[PDB]
Amino acid sequence: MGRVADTIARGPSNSEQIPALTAVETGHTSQVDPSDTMQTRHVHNYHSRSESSIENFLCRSACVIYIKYSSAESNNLKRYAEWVINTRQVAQLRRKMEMFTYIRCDMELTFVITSHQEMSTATNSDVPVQTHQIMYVPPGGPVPTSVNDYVWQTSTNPSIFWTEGNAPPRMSIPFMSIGNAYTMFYDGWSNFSRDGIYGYNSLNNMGTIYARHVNDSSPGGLTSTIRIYFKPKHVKAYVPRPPRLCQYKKAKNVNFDVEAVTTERASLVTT
Amino acid sequence: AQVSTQKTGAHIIHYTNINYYKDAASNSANRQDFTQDPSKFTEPVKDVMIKSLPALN
Amino acid sequence: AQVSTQKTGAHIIHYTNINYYKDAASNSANRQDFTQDPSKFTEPVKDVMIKSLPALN
Amino acid sequence: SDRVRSITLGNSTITTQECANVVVGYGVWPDYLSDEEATAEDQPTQPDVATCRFYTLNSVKWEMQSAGWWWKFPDALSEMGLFGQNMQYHYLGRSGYTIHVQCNASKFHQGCLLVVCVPEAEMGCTNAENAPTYGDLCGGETAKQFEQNAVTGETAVQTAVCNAGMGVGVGNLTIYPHQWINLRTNNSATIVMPYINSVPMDNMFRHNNFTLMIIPFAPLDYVTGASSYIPITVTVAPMSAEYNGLRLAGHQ
Amino acid sequence: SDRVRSITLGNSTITTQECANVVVGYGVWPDYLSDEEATAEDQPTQPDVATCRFYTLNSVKWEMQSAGWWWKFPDALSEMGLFGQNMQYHYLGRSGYTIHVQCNASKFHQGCLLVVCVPEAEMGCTNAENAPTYGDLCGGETAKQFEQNAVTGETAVQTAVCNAGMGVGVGNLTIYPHQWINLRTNNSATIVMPYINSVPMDNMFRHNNFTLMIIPFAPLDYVTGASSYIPITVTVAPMSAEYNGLRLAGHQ
Amino acid sequence: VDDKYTASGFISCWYQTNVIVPAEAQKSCYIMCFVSACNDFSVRMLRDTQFIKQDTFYQ
Amino acid sequence: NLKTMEAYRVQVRSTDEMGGQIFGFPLQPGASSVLQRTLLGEILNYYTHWSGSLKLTFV
Amino acid sequence: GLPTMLTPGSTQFLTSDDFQSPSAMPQFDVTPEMNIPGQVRNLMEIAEVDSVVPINNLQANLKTMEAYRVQVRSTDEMGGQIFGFPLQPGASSVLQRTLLGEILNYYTHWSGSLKLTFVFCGSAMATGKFLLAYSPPGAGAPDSRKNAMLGTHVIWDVGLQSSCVLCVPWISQTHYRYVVDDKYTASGFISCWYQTNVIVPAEAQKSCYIMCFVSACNDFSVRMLRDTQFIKQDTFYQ
Amino acid sequence: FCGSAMATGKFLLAYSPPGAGAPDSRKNAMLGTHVIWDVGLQSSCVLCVPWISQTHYRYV
Ligand SMILES: CCCOc1ccc2cc(S(=O)(=O)Nc3ccc(C(=O)O)cc3)ccc2c1
Ligand SMILES: CCCOc1ccc2cc(S(=O)(=O)Nc3ccc(C(=O)O)cc3)ccc2c1
Repeated sequence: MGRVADTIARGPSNSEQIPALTAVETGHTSQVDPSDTMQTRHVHNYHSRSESSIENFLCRSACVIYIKYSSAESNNLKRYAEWVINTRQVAQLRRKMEMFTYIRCDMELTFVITSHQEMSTATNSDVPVQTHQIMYVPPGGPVPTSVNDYVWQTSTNPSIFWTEGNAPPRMSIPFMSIGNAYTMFYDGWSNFSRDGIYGYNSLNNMGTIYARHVNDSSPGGLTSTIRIYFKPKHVKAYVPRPPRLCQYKKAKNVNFDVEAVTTERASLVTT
Repeated sequence: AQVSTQKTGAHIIHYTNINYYKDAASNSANRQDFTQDPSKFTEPVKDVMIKSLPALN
Repeated sequence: AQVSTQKTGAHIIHYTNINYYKDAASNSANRQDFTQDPSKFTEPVKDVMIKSLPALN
Repeated sequence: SDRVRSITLGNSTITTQECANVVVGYGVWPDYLSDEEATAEDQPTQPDVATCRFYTLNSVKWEMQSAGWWWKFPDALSEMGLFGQNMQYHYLGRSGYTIHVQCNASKFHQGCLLVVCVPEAEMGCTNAENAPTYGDLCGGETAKQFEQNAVTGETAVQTAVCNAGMGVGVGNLTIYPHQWINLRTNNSATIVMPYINSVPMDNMFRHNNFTLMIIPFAPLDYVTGASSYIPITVTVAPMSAEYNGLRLAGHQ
Repeated sequence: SDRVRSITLGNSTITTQECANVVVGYGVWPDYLSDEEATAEDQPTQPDVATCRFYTLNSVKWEMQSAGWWWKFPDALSEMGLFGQNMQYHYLGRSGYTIHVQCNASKFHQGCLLVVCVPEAEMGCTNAENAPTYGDLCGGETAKQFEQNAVTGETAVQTAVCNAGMGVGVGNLTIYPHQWINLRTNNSATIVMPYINSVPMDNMFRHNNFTLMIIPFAPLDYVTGASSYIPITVTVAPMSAEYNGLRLAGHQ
Repeated sequence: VDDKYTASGFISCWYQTNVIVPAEAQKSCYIMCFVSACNDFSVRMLRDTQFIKQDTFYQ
Repeated sequence: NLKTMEAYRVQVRSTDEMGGQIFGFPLQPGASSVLQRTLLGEILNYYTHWSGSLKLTFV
Repeated sequence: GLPTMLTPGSTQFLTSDDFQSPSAMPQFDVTPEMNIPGQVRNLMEIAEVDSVVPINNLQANLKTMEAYRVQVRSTDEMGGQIFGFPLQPGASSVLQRTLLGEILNYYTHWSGSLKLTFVFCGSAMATGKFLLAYSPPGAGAPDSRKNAMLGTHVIWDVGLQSSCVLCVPWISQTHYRYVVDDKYTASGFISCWYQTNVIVPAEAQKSCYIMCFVSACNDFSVRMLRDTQFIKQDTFYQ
Repeated sequence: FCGSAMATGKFLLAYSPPGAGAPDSRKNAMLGTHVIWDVGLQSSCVLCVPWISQTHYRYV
């Protein structure tokens, strides 16, 4: 279990014991309980730290991107969409993972794929139920340049085929870093010269997702938008860091704008 | 089959899981591991500091 | 697996339940608990009142 | 007493007569890489005492308006002795450290410093389109300085203690191995950093395992007629240094 | 070390880092009244932690020409918390005390105080035909002050340290439980007074079990350019407080 | 969240004596405060933090 | 004091009187301006509930 | 029926799944197996076999047999560098269309040591000595024979044994490297220098050839299947 | 150290074996054998200088 400490009954004291006094010049932080600073009763305490595990904290699906593509190519979305895999284009999921320096985990990817009708000068629409492909292309694979090209044959590339009006499709991904954990922060460079990309984006090379309609275009236009959700599973995290204080600027840098530590108060004494 | 206690209160209470896949990445997340060791952040000192004694003698 | 009697008459008659979740809040409601104790509302008196005797002697 | 300590490494030794214990970061003491965690198949050279031994860095002047200093490692020891020579000739290295900070004062002086070793202390930039350049991340044996207020530039590091140069609360750099030097208590801090990375060994010029930051949280103050020059000296010894991937000198 | 101590009573705790032991007056530690020494036949209420707990009194300024201060008990705690409330509603009470005096200074200051708890410290009067009045015996949480030289009045207390306000040698207040606070040694005194009376319990407004007197025997002195305000704080906790004879509030 | 039913009390600091110091040492000093949980402390019910936000995807 | 190092330190001095209150704030370690951007307070703002004792160290 | 609930991915067709499906020829009797020589069970049984390496893959030599051979001669000086190429067995022009390199371009990761065999194809009256060098990265390619011998090396002596192996060890920060060229996953440099000279009689040719072969060692593995970039089409073949 | 008890300092006491001359910086002095002396209650610090010699003896 994850059950917390009980309070221990304590009486009056008058001794040379000094639990309250300490030096904080040591890296050590005090271990004092209420049973050291006042009377206290015995409390049998059944509260658990069950949901404050890192495998419950990080284990809820979070949207990491959405990308759009259009049958008509109505508003410059092409007939397929692409996304270079990263976790840093969204504030919320990024912040949770950046409370740790190294994380090894498996992922679970869920896709929520929706479509909508577009304005057109077309008359009479009775468009069949759309099918969509989501193709994962590992680093150094051939890439789509059109919706019709040979790369969508998926002979070794992992791929999902899914039809609208069905449960969101999902696939597990295993741990797959070159290292023995994913690196959230890298204080190095990509060159021995100490030039080029600086930061964690040096070590980012996680392939690219491509997504298209599998159906041929119909006389109107449909735009489909695919939202990608990652959930960490089976997590071990190492080296705790402060939570972010500043809002992010960029998905490849930590650059930040100088921001206040805390919010205002009127004075030292407030009620 | 693996039979394991559920999360339950306070002052039946088991569930059954069978894995259906050949990979352990396919498995449901481990949510019932509650091991801790706060002492490597909270007390990371070479000499053991006893609470009742002076920090610095 | 838990095997428990069904609700049946008056003058087969079991079902099987397996829990599929790690929480006990996920479980189906307990509908077969028929314990009662009406005496804490119906007879909430310090001295036991015997029916055949006077209430107030 | 608990205030007196010596640390002997190689042919160097340091003495303290005021210290507030030794912090062993994450409770893990430096050691050589094991055979079950290795991946470089050539024999590792272990120069032992010749590389593991205190190296005193350039001192910094603590002033009343100082906002702090930082040195990145291993790039503050890149020209130091045979530790820096074995960096030149090897693709990989791997070392823990004991970092010892010295800053004595009189009993009529006051001030408080945070001494903290931050793993993977990737830093922001003044301009949000650009990466900070090497000259602004690192000074070598010389420290780079934090500033009290926000700075501007193009490739300059965003320095401003409040953000700690990393966009985080500066008061929260206490989950990292740390000690304080408070002038009314102790005159030295000691942190022992293990090797911490997600790869078992890594190149020593292309990567900085951690950064030592020294940040005043209570300004230096003294009455005029007392000593007005107070240095902070950082003397740091490698521990269990080993290297693989021997080739010609350089790093380009 | 023998200089560091904590005393925890109720939800209060005091810390010292310079102290000269603890005096337990007459070698008897506070306790509840026994069944063989009782005479009040009703059940005693014992409020425990709610009344037994440190209560800090109003501080007094130590000056170079100060001649001392006194507070009478239980009438300095008559408005203090639930200790003072249980005095209101009960005919009888009975309590021991731990009295803790605080007075820190620098090592460039000098002075010496006698801290003494005097049982039954009945006091004289300026006019020899009259009794001193309550306003001159007691200030409550505020101290009444001794004077260097003789005073005049009609119902005024005769104050003059030499007589100690009682017509006795002031140097002989050392057979009473006492400690000294000498600024070059300790910054605190602690006395633990048992309940001392010739009746097992007594009314808490009509009678004062003891008086704490603090008397400079070596004047405060320091060189100008040092701190010139030095308080003396008296923080005193009841111990084993119990009360009998519950009735309506008041005392007339 | 701040809720009037779940009100948690007040913290304060007062002078008990005074800061007393020699002539040649400064009359003003500083005090810092630290905070941490004890060993009886727990939390429940995960939710998004209100301290991080964005108006468009980072690039 | 928000963007400076003044935020983390409260001056205390040699007073010519007793000296009053130095600071005070409502306890509430996840909703107070004082406590909510500390390590304790930012781990609290991923949760809706909390319990247990906490310890304020002063130096 | 039995209470059931559908979960995400209930109707998906994942192309890397393995599930059971009804046969469309129930009770079909398959042909008996027989032993056919040369059964493959792994692609590391193909990668551990030598394959001639085109180390002389200049523009004129691509469609000729010049690609697979580098001339070496009797020099009037010491003789400089003979060749050198960045090691990276899946992204280098030299190594990526060999057996090792084309089994690598179906994968995104690789690890382990590989072995470059060299063979002297001169006369039996011709003899030489060569410095075969590997330099781990972070200091660039060696630009002198002095800098090449600070790295890993084998000094080859030409004799009755016609070939010499420079085994190039794994030596990497990470446990794996990317098949693609990536600056973080940089893999070092290979070079060859004259250690002595090719010395030969008057009546035997002054020029000779050298070939190079490459294969995986027994510590070598690959991970993460992907489409190869080396085959493509614009319309279905007919 | 024969200062005051309110005076405090730190000093680098160094020995350099020969064949590279005397150290002309504090940087070069700490590449040799050294003891960092911390002035405290203990008023003295020993730099023990080890034998380190090619020969078993040296000339006076
Ligand atoms: C409209 C007239 C016809 O236009 C085209 C245009 C481009 C073509 C490209 C090819 S291919 O690349 O050789 N093979 C493919 C195989 C499978 C997929 C798939 O979608 O799964 C895609 C391509 C084959 C036919 C093609 C017809
Ligand atoms: C129409 C032109 C485009 O308009 C907008 C308007 C507002 C936007 C806000 C954001 S965000 O808040 O940074 N991230 C989100 C992530 C996931 C979801 C989701 O829906 O799951 C929502 C928002 C990103 C793109 C946005 C494009």
